[PDB]
Parts: sequence; structure tokens; C-alpha cells
Amino acid sequence: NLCPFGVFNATKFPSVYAWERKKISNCVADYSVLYNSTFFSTFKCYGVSATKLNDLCFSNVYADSFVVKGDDVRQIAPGQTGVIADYNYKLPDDFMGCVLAWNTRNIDATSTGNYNYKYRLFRKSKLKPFERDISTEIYQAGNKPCNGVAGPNCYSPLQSYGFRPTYGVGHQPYRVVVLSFELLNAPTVCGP
Amino acid sequence: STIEEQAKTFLDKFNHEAEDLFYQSSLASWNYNTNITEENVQNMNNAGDKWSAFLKEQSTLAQMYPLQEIQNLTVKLQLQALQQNGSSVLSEDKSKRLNTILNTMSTIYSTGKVCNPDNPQECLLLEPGLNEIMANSLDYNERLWAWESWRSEVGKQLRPLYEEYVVLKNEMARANHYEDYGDYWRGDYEVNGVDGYDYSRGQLIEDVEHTFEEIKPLYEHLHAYVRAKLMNAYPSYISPIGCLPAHLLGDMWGRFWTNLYSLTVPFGQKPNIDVTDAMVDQAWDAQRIFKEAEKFFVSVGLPNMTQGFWENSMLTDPGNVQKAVCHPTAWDLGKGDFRILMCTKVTMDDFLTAHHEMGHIQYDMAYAAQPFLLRNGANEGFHEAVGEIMSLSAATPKHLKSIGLLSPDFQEDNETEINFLLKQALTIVGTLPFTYMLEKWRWMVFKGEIPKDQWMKKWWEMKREIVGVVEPVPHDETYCDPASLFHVSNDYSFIRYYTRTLYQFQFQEALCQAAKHEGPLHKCDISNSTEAGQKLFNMLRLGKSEPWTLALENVVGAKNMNVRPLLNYFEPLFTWLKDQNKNSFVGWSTDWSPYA
Ligand SMILES: *[C@@H]1O[C@H](CO)[C@@H](O[C@@H]2O[C@H](CO)[C@@H](O[C@@H]3O[C@H](CO)[C@@H](O)[C@H](O)[C@@H]3O)[C@H](O)[C@H]2NC(C)=O)[C@H](O)[C@H]1NC(C)=O
Ligand SMILES: *[C@@H]1O[C@H](CO)[C@@H](O[C@@H]2O[C@H](CO)[C@@H](O[C@@H]3O[C@H](CO)[C@@H](O)[C@H](O)[C@@H]3O)[C@H](O)[C@H]2NC(C)=O)[C@H](O)[C@H]1NC(C)=O
Ligand SMILES: *[C@@H]1O[C@H](CO)[C@@H](O[C@@H]2O[C@H](CO)[C@@H](O)[C@H](O)[C@H]2NC(C)=O)[C@H](O)[C@H]1NC(C)=O
Ligand SMILES: *[C@@H]1O[C@H](CO)[C@@H](O)[C@H](O)[C@H]1NC(C)=O
Ligand SMILES: *[C@@H]1O[C@H](CO)[C@@H](O)[C@H](O)[C@H]1NC(C)=O
Ligand SMILES: *[C@@H]1O[C@H](CO)[C@@H](O)[C@H](O)[C@H]1NC(C)=O
Ligand SMILES: [Cl-]
Ligand SMILES: [Zn+2]
Repeated sequence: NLCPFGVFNATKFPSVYAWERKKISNCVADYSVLYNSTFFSTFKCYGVSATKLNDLCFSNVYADSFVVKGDDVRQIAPGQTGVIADYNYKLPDDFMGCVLAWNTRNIDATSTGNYNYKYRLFRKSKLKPFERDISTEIYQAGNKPCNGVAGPNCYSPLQSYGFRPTYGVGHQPYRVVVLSFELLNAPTVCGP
Repeated sequence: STIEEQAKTFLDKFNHEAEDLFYQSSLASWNYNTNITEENVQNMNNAGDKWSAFLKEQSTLAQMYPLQEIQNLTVKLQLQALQQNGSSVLSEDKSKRLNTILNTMSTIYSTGKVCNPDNPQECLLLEPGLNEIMANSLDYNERLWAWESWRSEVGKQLRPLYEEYVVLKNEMARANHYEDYGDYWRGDYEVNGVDGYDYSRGQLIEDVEHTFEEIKPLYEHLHAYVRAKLMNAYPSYISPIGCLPAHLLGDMWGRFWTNLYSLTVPFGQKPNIDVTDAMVDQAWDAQRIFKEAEKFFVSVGLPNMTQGFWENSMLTDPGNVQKAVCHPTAWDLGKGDFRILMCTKVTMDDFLTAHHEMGHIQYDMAYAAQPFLLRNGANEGFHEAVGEIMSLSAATPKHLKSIGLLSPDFQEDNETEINFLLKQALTIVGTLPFTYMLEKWRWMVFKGEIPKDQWMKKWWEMKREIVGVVEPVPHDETYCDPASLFHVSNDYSFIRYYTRTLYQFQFQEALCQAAKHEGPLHKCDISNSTEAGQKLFNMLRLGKSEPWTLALENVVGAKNMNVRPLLNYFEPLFTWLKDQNKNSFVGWSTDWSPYA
């Protein structure tokens, strides 16, 4: 059975603060659709070669997908300390996989301003690697309590990109797919 | 959490909230300046009023942090900018009247027209009607009419408004812990917090006046030479020892003496480095001019213009079907958006100006990584200096020839290079006494040293003493000749043009030394020089995070402005001037006037 990589050609990608993960079990993998394509803006791999991956086997593959700003794609890498990496999506230092991103300004940015894609600006303590937070609790920045209401030193933790087609390249919406390769002890994704 | 910790997360919430609202306000104002309609003039205010309402909301929210409790100067810098009560410290009826007179003054200046008493059906406004007269006319009475009409028609309309404009703006500054409105304007150069680099608002007055006296030898000798040439153009009108009539200086106010080149050229026999016809013979358009300017900044190590720049900028007038504001501007809308608004014609002046405006964008592109409140020049005079050093290198004959605009057989004699320096002196050094005398008058008016019974009297006393210029007809206190200038009636500071003139030659002297240039400073081109590019890029990316005393020191190595580089630029011209003025009186008499 063919692996369902056609996560990439999904219609709607999730916000980076609430990214989604799909498990890829027993199936034959089609890695050749990737390394013969200049459709991506990054295509950066870690721990594994981009072409030696064809004849490799993993226990299972996990496809993380989300949307981040153009200048925030650099934070989708092991050992990054930005707002996205610390508060939205953290990669482990021993990350073994490939991050892919392609410009989607025409479909994720409207002239009125697409505010659906959000990110977390404030969070107590950085995120563990591969952790995920969806809580919209009013972040308390001071020492007096926030009673579920916003005001001074009580800000909403989620901030939304104002994606618009006239922005610079560094502020245009980029859809990201972080393919991670797991290896435990048991045999399922191959291509010898 | 510490007060500094609470202020950092506050600025983080502000920077992301302000950048989105500022972009909608900037793009809305772009759609108006490029497409003057009724929907866009209201969208500019709708998006503009929401930004001002958001700013006042964030003003008081920022005042909850005691400025002395913050130790990180970067956040301490941003807090003081937000906590500025600004013009909102006035009551509603005073703030609404101040915004009214500021709009009314800006209206009767831009829409003020005078009519020819000889041909009443031909009426003309400042641009382009009245400005064309002051720029090209050689008739004394014709220049006298346009000069006096502009100050008697629209100048008197601004007199009662400017009196209320001063008293309302003074109360705004005294409430924000300043002496007067002039003290408020001089705060742009103030540096407080950095050890060894502090700088007070009174140090500006001391530094510009001490350096202005070092410029008097060059300006007086040019004034004597220009007076001698102007005597030949207006015989029996100019005393060889008196001041110059204000209407014979080349424009409406005498701010720049550039249009006097046709009367003051040292060697008119030499070929004119005007490549306007040469640009047409090569079938150039506005795209070719800006694409060539893009090629200039890349050769020194700077990047191309952004992809959105070539998509969104307005490099030509979109025709008569869609009227726009044709004032050359460089727009920094944030969010990676960089545009230039300029109705470019196929001429040489628009070619050099295209490098100035693109220089502003290179400055805007560099500090884009800084936080929102720090994305600006070091002081008000840094942007204008960065833009001029681009046109300075792009105006040298060797650069103009190597582009393809001038023939490769142009002999650069000591006569063609003295004609070039004289043209540069009429603009660069001619405006220095005009700028100081204007700001010195505005400084005294806000300090109350010049009462209303001698507003115009003390104005023209300083015109004779400081600038060496006399009014052609006497003006009482009904006139308001300073307000007949744009920057005065539109609430713009003017000392920024004095400092940028000195900064641009400190910048030029530093980069040309790194550019391995050997000849005179006025023959330098920093093209192909990545050494000078990286040296300058260390300054533009700094923005306003570091004080201007450091930013200026980072490139040239000085905590303050210096008049020496300016004098070195015109030193070959200075000696030629002293040779001409041996049998001519150097200086002016403050008592001569073209009437009795
Ligand atoms: C005053 O506050 C500012 C802002 O909080 C401080 O600047 C920040 O300094 C930290 C390091 O202490 C920078 O973190 C670095 O971020 C880069 C991002 O590429 C990362 O690669 C590094 O590994 C490091 O984590 C942070 O970026 C920087 N912020 C800005 C806007 O530049 C400043 O240090 C404070 N002043 C003092 C004296 O501490
Ligand atoms: C340093 O800056 C100078 C200033 O423009 C550059 O000189 C000009 O460079 C262009 C192309 O790099 C030359 O165009 C060529 O012209 C010849 C004319 O025979 C033509 O046959 C070629 O096909 C091409 O179009 C231009 O002539 C040249 N200027 C002069 C006066 O020779 C120079 O290239 C810069 N150095 C670099 C970029 O390394
Ligand atoms: C000039 O401004 C108008 C709005 O003031 C722009 O938009 C037009 O708006 C009307 C009103 O909804 C629409 O019916 C038109 O279809 C819009 N477009 C045009 C071309 O009229 C207009 O686009 C602006 N002009 C340019 C050249 O950008
Ligand atoms: C997505 O669709 C395009 C064409 O519609 C195709 O070229 C591409 O390979 C597809 N991607 C995947 C991962 O199947
Ligand atoms: C601004 O004005 C308000 C009252 O109008 C005052 O309480 C506040 O202290 C002022 N803030 C500053 C920084 O001057
Ligand atoms: C700038 O754009 C031109 C377009 O042809 C390209 O050739 C050049 O390499 C670009 N340079 C930089 C620094 O982006
Ligand atoms: Cl005047
Ligand atoms: Zn400019």
C-alpha cells in the first residue's frame, strides 16, 4: 500500500500553535516525489541524507504540519531559540528528519488580512521537544492575578499573523511539513 | 516578575500589535497618495485615527512602568517614546483647535494662489507656477511680484494662525517637562543614559553655532562672488557692499542658490554635464533609472530591492485618469514592504533623486530587524545624509561617464571641476545660513525672546545679519514670511537640514577613504567598494537602538558633528573664491535696502 504523502496537498494547514501530527505505519514510501522537485523553499534534512533515504527503513514516520511566517522558517531546526521554537513548536537536538516549506502567499494571505494562522507569543517556560500547547489562558505577566480578563500585564497569549499578499517575502505565509523518522526496536516504512 | 520583566513582555505585546495596525495605516495612506479619491481619503483617516487611538491607549499602559526602575537601555528607550504624552496632554478643545490650525495652515499653503494683476485670468499657485518664476525669471519686477505676492497673500493668512500655533504648541512642550516647543524639537538629538556619550538639548545650540562660525569664511566669499555676478544681471539694483535682495536668489525664499548657476557659472564655455538629452537618446524610462540605481547599491555589497518593491512602487505618473501626490518619497510600511512614490521623468535630476530615495529604503531595509519603536534613523538628520551620499557618488563625472550618460572623452580639467564645485556650493553651502537663521528665529519665538511687535522685524534683522539677505520691500508685523515656507507652516523642524549637510560629508569622507579613492573628496565614487558598503551597513542596521553619538562614531569615529569634511570638499573652490574677491568687498552691510 502506498504511503499517504498526498498531508502535503491538504487543503487547510493548521496554525503553528496547534500543529497536527499524522502517523505513517505499514506502507511503501515514495520519497522520489520529493528529491526530484524544486517546489519547496527549504527542504532541509537532519540526521539522514536526502537521497540515501530511498533505500532506508524506519519503524514509522510522523508528519508534522503547520504554517509559520517566512522569517520564522529558520526556527524550524534543531537548536533554535525563537518565539516559534520556544513557544509553538520545538525540535529535539537529536532530530532525525527533514523540514520542508513552500511559499503559499496566494492561498494563505488575503488582501483583507488572514488572521486564522495564530502563534503563541507568551508562555511560562519553553516547550519540550515535540510538545504542543493549545491553552488560551490569559497570560499573567505581573504579580497580581488576572481574573480571566485582559488588561495591564494580562495579555492574551495567542497572536495572529496578518498574512497579506503585499507583505515582504519574510512575512509571507509558508506551509511547513516536518517529516520525522522513528526507530525503536520493531520493524514498517521501506523502499529497498 | 521585575518591573523590567513586566516591561519587556509589554513591549513584545506592543510590537506585534503595533506592526499590524501601522501597516494598515501605511497602506491606506499609500492608496490615497497614489489614487486621490473620496474612499481612499477616508480610509486613510479611518486607518489613521485607529492608529492614533491605539497609540494613546498604549501611552498610558506604558506609563505604568517607572522609567528609573529599568536598567536595560533598549527597553528603557522604547518606554520613554511610548510614555510621551505628546500633543494629547492638551485638553480636547485645545487639541482639536491645534489639529485644526495645523490642517488650515497646511491647506492655504498648498492651495494658496496669487493672480497676475496684468493678466488676471492667469492665476498660479506655488508649485509649479510661482516656483517656475523664482527659478528662471530674470525680470526684477517679475521676481519681485511673485516673491511679495506669496508672502502678502498666503503669508498674511498664516499670521493669526501661527500666533495661535505657537502658544498652543508651547503649552504642549511645557507640560511634557520641556522649556518651549523649540526645546521639544531639539530633544531629537538628546542622549541620556550612556556614559561618555550623553548629550543635552542645549548642546545642540552650542554645537551648531560653534561650527557655523567656521563656515562663515566660505559662505562670505561665495556671497561676495555671487553678489558680483548678480550685479551684472541686475545693474543699479544691488550694492557691491550691501546684502542680496531676497527675490534674486533662485527660489521663493532663497533656500537654495542652485538656479543662480546660469548667472554665476565660473566657465560657461565648458561643456555642460547635463545628461538629460543623453538619457533620452538611450531610450530610458523610469524603470531604467531605478533599475540602474538598484545596480549601484548591489555593487557595494547591499542587496537588491525586494520583490514587492518592483511590484508595488509607483515609478511613473499613472496618467491623468488617476492623479497622485508626485512628491518623491521612500515608503517604509513595515512587514517587509518597501515602496517608492515618485513621478519620474527622463531627466538627470530625477536620476540623482532616485538614488537618494532608494538610499532611504536601504536604510529602512537595514534596521527592519530592530523592534518597532527603534526602526528609524539615529537622529532626524541621518536619513537625509544617507540619501545624499548616494547621489554624491552618482553625480561625479567618472561615474556618469562609466554608466553611459556622458561621453568617455570628457576632459576633467581644473575648470570643469571648478564649475562642478560652484554648482555644488550654490546648493550645499547656500542653505546653511538660511537654515540656521530660520531655526534660530523659531527658537527665539518659542522662548518668547521675539515678541509679536517684532516678529517680522527681528526676522529680517537676522536675514541681513546672519544670511546677508535684505527684503526688497519692507514688511510690517502683518506678514509671516517664515510661514510662507513649507516646513514652517506644516509644523516640521528645520535644523535637521543643517545637521544632515554636515553629516553627509563626514560619511562621504569616511567611505571614500575605505573606497581607496585618491583624488579630491568631490571626485569620489564609492561604487564597486564593498569595503565602504559594509562600513556603512554597520550604521544603517543600528537604527535608533544606539545613540547618534555612537552611530556617527561607529563610521567616522566622532561623538559629534564636524565642519572639517565640508570645508575639505569645497577647499579647491574656496581658494578660487578668495582669488576672485581680492578686488571685491567680502561681507555685507546690514543697513542697505532696495528702497528708501
Ligand atoms: C536588553 O533586552 C534585549 C531584548 O530582550 C536583549 O536583546 C536580546 O538578547 C538575547 C541574548 O541575551 C538575544 O537572544 C539571542 O537570540 C538569537 C536569535 O537569533 C539566538 O540565535 C541567540 O542564541 C540568543 O538566544 C535576543 O535575540 C536579543 N533580542 C534582540 C531583539 O536582539 C539585550 O541583550 C538586553 N540587554 C542586556 C544588556 O542584556
Ligand atoms: C566598477 O564600476 C564601473 C562603473 O560602471 C563598471 O564599469 C562598467 O561595467 C560595465 C559592465 O560591467 C561595462 O559595460 C560593458 O561595456 C563595453 C563597452 O565596450 C561592452 O562591450 C560590454 O558588452 C559591456 O556592456 C562598462 O563599459 C563599464 N564602464 C566603463 C567606463 O568601461 C565596472 O564593471 C565595475 N566593476 C566591476 C563590476 O567589477
Ligand atoms: C482608486 O480607488 C478606488 C477606491 O477609492 C479603487 O477601488 C475601486 O472601488 C470601487 C468601489 O468599490 C469598485 O467598484 C472598483 O471596482 C474598484 N476598482 C477600480 C479600478 O475602480 C481603485 O481600484 C483605485 N484605482 C487604482 C488604479 O488602484
Ligand atoms: C501534490 O500535487 C502535485 C500536482 O497536483 C504533485 O506534483 C505533487 O507531487 C503532489 N504532492 C504529493 C506529496 O503527492
Ligand atoms: C501624562 O499625563 C497624565 C495626565 O494627563 C499624567 O498623569 C501622566 O503622569 C503623564 N505622563 C508623563 C510621562 O508625563
Ligand atoms: C539582483 O537581481 C539581478 C536580476 O537579474 C540578479 O542578476 C542579481 O544576481 C541579483 N543580485 C542580488 C545580490 O540579489
Ligand atoms: Cl523669507
Ligand atoms: Zn529623502
